[PDB]
Amino acid sequence: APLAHTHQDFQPVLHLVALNTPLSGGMRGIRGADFQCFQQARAVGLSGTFRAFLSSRLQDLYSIVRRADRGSVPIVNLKDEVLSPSWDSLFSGSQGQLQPGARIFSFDGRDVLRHPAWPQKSVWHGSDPSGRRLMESYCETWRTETTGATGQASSLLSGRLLEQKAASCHNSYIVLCIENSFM
Ligand SMILES: [Zn+2]
Ligand SMILES: [Zn+2]
Repeated sequence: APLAHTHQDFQPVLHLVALNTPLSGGMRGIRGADFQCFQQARAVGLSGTFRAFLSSRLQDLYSIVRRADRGSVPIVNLKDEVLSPSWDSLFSGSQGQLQPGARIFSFDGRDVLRHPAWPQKSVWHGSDPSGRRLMESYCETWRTETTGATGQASSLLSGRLLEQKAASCHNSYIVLCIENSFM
């Protein structure tokens, strides 16, 4: 079964972990995506609060992490490898540029880029490079997988989380979960 991640606490960090399955724009709303993050996190023994890395109605992706934890707290993957020095650095205009060589793991320990369970190496986000929501491009608040509606997404092969591609909601992409505060 999935092995648990037991974080040796030292200094505050926030984990960025991918869901175990890709999802389409029809996620049953943000409530739907957040619940899967919460469930999969607990399954590997994490105690923090995980929320989907997505913008929603009246909610900018940028304000997902608690104010106090935004400017300094390092972002690390499941294996506690650093992806970013802080939350704010992703919204610096770098388009969420990750550390060269970095890798994103699912809650169950798989490298999303290397594993075939994720056919499409793209991440949904519904936001601009500032982390502001795109009301015209977030699959109607992640409630539809119809070909006609779009959701802003990013190619992971690029190394950046916030690239600006408007993709058809009828697509199976990677969805990330971010620990919203350190405790
Ligand atoms: Zn096992
Ligand atoms: Zn850890």
